Amino acid sequence: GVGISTGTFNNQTEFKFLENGWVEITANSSRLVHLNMPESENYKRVVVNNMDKTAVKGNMALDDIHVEIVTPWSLVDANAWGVWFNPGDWQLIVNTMSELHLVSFEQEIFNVVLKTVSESATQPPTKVYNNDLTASLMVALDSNNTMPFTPAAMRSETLGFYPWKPTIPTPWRYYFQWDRTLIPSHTGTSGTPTNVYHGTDPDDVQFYTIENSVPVHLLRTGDEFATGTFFFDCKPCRLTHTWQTNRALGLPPFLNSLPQSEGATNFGDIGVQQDKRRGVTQMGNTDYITEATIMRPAEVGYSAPYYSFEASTQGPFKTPIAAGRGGAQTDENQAADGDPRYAFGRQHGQKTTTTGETPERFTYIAHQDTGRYPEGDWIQNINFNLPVTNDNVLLPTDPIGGKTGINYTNIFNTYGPLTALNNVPPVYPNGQIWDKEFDTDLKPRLHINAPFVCQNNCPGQLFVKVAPNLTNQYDPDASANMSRIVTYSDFWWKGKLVFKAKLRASHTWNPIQQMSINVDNQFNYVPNNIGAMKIVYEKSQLAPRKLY
Amino acid sequence: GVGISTGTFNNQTEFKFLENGWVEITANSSRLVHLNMPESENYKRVVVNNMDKTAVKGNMALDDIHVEIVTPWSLVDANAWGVWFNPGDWQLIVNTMSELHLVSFEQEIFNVVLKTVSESATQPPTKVYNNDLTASLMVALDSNNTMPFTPAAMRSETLGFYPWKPTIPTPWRYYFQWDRTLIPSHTGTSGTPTNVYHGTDPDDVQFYTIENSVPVHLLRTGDEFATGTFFFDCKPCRLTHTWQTNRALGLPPFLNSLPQSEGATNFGDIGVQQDKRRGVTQMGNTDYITEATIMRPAEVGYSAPYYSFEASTQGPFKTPIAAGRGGAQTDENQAADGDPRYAFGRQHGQKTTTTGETPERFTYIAHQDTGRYPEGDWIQNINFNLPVTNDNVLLPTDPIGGKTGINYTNIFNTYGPLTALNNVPPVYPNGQIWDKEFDTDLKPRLHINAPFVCQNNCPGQLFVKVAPNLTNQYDPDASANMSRIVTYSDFWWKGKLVFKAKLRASHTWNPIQQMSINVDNQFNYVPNNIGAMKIVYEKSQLAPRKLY
Amino acid sequence: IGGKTGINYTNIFNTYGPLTALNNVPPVYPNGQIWDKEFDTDLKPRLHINAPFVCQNNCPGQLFVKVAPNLTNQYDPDASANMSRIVTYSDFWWKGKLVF
Amino acid sequence: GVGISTGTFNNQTEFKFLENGWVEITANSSRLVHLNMPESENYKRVVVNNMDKTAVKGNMALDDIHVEIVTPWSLVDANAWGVWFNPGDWQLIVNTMSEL
Amino acid sequence: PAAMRSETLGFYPWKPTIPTPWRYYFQWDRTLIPSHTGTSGTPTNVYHGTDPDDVQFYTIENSVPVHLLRTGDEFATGTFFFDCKPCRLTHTWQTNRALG
Amino acid sequence: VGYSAPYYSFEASTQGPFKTPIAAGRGGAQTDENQAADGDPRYAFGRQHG
Amino acid sequence: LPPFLNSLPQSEGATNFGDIGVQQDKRRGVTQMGNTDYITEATIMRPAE
Ligand SMILES: [Ca+2]
Ligand SMILES: [Ca+2]
Ligand SMILES: [Ca+2]
Ligand SMILES: [Ca+2]
Ligand SMILES: [Ca+2]
Repeated sequence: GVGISTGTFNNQTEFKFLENGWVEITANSSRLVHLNMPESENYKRVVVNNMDKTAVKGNMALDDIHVEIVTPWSLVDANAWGVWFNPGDWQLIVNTMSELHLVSFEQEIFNVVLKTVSESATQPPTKVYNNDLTASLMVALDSNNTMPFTPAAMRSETLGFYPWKPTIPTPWRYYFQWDRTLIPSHTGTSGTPTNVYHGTDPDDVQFYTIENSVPVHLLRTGDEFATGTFFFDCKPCRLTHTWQTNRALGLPPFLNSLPQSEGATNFGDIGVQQDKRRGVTQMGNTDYITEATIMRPAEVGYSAPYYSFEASTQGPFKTPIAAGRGGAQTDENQAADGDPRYAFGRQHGQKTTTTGETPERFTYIAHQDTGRYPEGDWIQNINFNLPVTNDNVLLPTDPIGGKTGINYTNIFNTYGPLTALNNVPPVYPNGQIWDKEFDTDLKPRLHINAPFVCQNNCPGQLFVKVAPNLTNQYDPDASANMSRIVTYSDFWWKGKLVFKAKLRASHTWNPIQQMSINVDNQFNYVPNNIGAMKIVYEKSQLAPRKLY
Repeated sequence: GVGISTGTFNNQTEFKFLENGWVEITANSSRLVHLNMPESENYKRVVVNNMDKTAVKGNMALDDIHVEIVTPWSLVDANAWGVWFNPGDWQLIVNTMSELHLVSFEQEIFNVVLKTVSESATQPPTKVYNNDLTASLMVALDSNNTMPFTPAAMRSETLGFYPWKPTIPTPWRYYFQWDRTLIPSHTGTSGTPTNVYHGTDPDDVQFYTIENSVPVHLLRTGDEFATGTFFFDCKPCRLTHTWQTNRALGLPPFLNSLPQSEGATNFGDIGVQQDKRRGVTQMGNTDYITEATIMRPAEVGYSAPYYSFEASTQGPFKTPIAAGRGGAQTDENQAADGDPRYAFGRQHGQKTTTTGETPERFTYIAHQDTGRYPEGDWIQNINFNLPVTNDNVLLPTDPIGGKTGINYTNIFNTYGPLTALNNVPPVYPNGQIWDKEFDTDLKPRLHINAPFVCQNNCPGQLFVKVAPNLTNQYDPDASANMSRIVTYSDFWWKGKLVFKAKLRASHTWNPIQQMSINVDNQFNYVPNNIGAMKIVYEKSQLAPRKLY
Repeated sequence: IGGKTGINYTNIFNTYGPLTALNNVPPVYPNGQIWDKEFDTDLKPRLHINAPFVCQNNCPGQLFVKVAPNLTNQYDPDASANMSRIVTYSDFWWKGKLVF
Repeated sequence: GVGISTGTFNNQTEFKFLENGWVEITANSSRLVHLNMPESENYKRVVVNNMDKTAVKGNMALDDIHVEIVTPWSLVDANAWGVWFNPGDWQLIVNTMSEL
Repeated sequence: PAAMRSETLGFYPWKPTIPTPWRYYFQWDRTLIPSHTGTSGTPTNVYHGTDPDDVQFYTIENSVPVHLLRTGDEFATGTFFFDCKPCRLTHTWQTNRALG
Repeated sequence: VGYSAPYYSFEASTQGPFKTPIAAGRGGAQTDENQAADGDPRYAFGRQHG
Repeated sequence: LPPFLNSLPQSEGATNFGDIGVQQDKRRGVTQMGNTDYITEATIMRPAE
């Protein structure tokens, strides 16, 4: 069955409006995937050790040592917003929907092709491509999620974002266990710290093979493969942001004195002595009821140690932070509430005609005011007693450990039973969409990498690979490296991701932040005279929501 | 029945999504109307003659002479976009709908109040307001459209645009017939032209009375009045604009030479001698097939005389133009394709805290490229024969009538059996919504004032008036002026205007013009520290549409 | 800590973890709030510090009251002024029923 | 309809005992509310800035700057224990109930 | 929540009360750097204003149907049902030192 | 049972500084507190509410 | 997804390492560090912690 197609290209996003303001978004994405023969046919256990870098005192954070199993299989990952929606669709969703529901996912492989390269070793010399009709492409869909979960978006290795531009999958590899020690130090530290990779703990070894745990399918041109329809189990993702802070929760103080003339100088006045006011407070000493002192239900947001690194059996790792805005606009603390920074290129944004190999990037800065501005933090001695005396105040300025560039905010953590928090907002187009939950007894309240964490079950991973096209000479009983015909494959991938949205309703007199084409962004949405493209990142939760 | 309310306030806009991308927009608008006793109780036939102005040679266009019947009735007009939608709703409609259908209209008057002013003529002296419970408000709804149609939007006299700000109706008046002569002249004209108002032609007299042709209703506090539901008969209004011109219709010439390197200098080249090309043309002489010479199906747009005034029995009037863009952006000809200019204030936009009495205004400039740029026009002698010789070219520069500031474009008119044209686009918020068709045997292809022209039938006009609150002294047999108690009324008006929209679909790779809040417009959508408001005009058909 | 005399580790300290057992805020008579609307964040807080009852999926809506504009015979929309209106005030009885 | 009342005053707390030691507390609260005309009829967007206080080094905690929308509406809030129970009821609940 | 600022209805059945003028937070960017009495220079105390992408002007008239009541009229809410966890009226005294 | 959290900690974000909330009860003798440490609430009111 | 190794070992030996083959400031990927352009195994983004 060579002369018949086995599939259809479809990259349309359908918006189906239902009853009561609910829409059913059907994002169709098709892509032509190009796939090469594995450079090797065996699994390799490789160690990566860049001690040359960590050898330099004060370079701990640049540690890359790990051990990974290198498989002869490739992963077809489509878990990233850019694969399903273009700037247009996205603007539609973000400007009018109030919440998003991830419903189901299904993919299929069709119109498979396998060619053989022949070196017409004459003159230049030449190269001749031919069809190997009876050759097969191997396909394995790990439904049971036996294999380790490895999101390609984490390393900008998902399918590309352009319907009219071929793409490729990524060689699949996964972490193996290993013990590693690396002691912190600074430029002036003495002696040689302790930078040792101890190896692997036998009680943590887990060598996985696809061949042994997932049925594999062989497809020839005539064949096709389709996944079933997987249904997610995730909480809805909101498309609105909160702006309220503790300072803006509840009943404002009653102004006894109101401005009588226009002018951004004419303020209103509470009109009551800060120690002669009524209200509630959690400060049993003073009688000062102040906007920064009065009681509030709980606490929106929280403080966590910044540029903290922790260490365990495998080595050091940065301490993650779940947090939004908190601070002026061109007045951040990227570190404090962890604004994510995305590095990618060409195939996932970055102008296409770009040269060199320096990735493009951006630091996403959410609209939700749930972050913190450390410099504003301070601490006072129980006696209160203002103006506070230097001996009774710890400030983001006073040093810690005699260190000049470290202070309590750095060590600080105000997470507790009163912490109100929100989930990570979606990041177009470089963000991951869904993520598999940790199989720990107690799970995390959220994941920092994706807004959708399928709990009870997630779509399995799809592995692809060109099956061994051997030559007439092959001897198992001789390490050699099995000479095999240079074969490559081309197939089309088609996926269908279904969402369920809820149309928003206005509730204020005033208009609202809406995504829109300007005379400034204009050319970020259209190709140029050479056909170069790029996909600029966009914000998602533009639109306020009352928090309390 | 004085202690019971007879109505409900509702100013919500409901968007109900149906099957197949059709939405049903229900715009609810409520308003508190304040109404005063008529200054007179009789109809007056008044003549307006500003000959003092037209006396000055060269001031013909400033002619205001007319005759009108002044009625003791007031008109409650709500026919203007600003009454039904706020910036928010409007942004929603304009950014996502592709077409609009005007479905039905219904209004109602409730919670009527009538008070009596008493001058406590003591010291300052004082004023005392009292309720005249048994007094009546007169209401007349001209269902049959017996009365002359008089759109208040034409003179910025519709109900106000703010739900939380009381409004008032306009004294109703209508044109009476009259013969008037005014001969054109210029500063240097000699003698005294001819500026004569001849009066009225008995065969054109039509004195209308509401009392004689429309049943009138008397409402006391306990009463209420509601219109039925009127259903319109109008063509759908489109919310997209065309950009194609004759120069961009059909198959472009095939470029034999394409640019080989980036750069807005590297052009492509047709590659064929303009007199050696194949194609069709309407120029039987030359063999020049040129982008400006090749044939096109018909003609988008048309040329019409600009700053033309015509005259008939009543006097002079400007010749109307139905036309869009046509020309660069900051490169118009406001006159040529008649861009409308709206003058209004306070109650219908204009910052509320504004002083003085100079109206606010703007000239609406549509996105549809259906206008003309005269300077580009020219005319050639039949022989063609280029480069064209001055003696065979009439240019927008050569004079006409020996006049230096007049040329053929000024006199020009290229309307014909091949003219393709579009209807007037909606103008928020100062634009009129629907308009009653002319009862002429042959009707106009469009109206320049509103996008919706109810043909077979339109909602009738609503007239309101305080009924005569007489005093104990009244003598019919004595002209006097009937002394009557100073009475005024307050009532609530509620209307419901139902539209039917169609959701748009993207069909291009590129994004699209969308309405949106900027750091520049921001404060045009929110009140200030004094509570001042204003409603900035917006465009409607932002979004391209293929014309051919 | 930080060479500061009035600051020490307890001040910076945080021992919250996967083994923390905790209770909710206790009711405070008579000045305490009774119920509170939950934060609409993806991940919510284990408790609210202000009330012992946090209605999650839904809470009673807020009740807003206001005297409607009692205008005088003189009112002109087209003039910022400040709309002179009759001095009016209102008195009404409120009755609520809270079932535990 | 001016000469007819439209409601009843009730500020009784009813304790209804059921089967298996469960009681159903019905707290009734009635109140006469007095309400004045708004000082203004428009919404105002006002900024509050007490820099004069935060200007003084070491006074960070006394920061009050914020922006609020001032509405011509009033809120009728009853969410606070004191509105529903008196010392007596409260003593009853607190001394004998184990959960609410 | 008005309880946050002691602005709920009053606590005495036999004493008239009043509601509170409703107001709500608007978005704004503000910087204030910590300092102590002996800090040098002038820290950084700046109110940058509002971020357009966080603006949300709410109006009651535009989002909630309003009712007009005259003496003859009355208004009643429906019965709202809460969804909250039970609140306990007992306290724990055990500490880690007294477990087991 | 219970946990330790930074006391008289202020954090900052887009809007400005705010005190870090604490969810905690007793812990310590009677006339032997640390009002700050486990955040005992303080209520200010008057006339109409006490 | 581990970084793609442009340079792989060609002979056995626990010394023969593979090499990413791209300048740490010339790589593509995502990061939560809005300042630098350094995408590093200890710097690149991860879902959570
Ligand atoms: Ca930040
Ligand atoms: Ca023009
Ligand atoms: Ca144009
Ligand atoms: Ca903000
Ligand atoms: Ca304590």
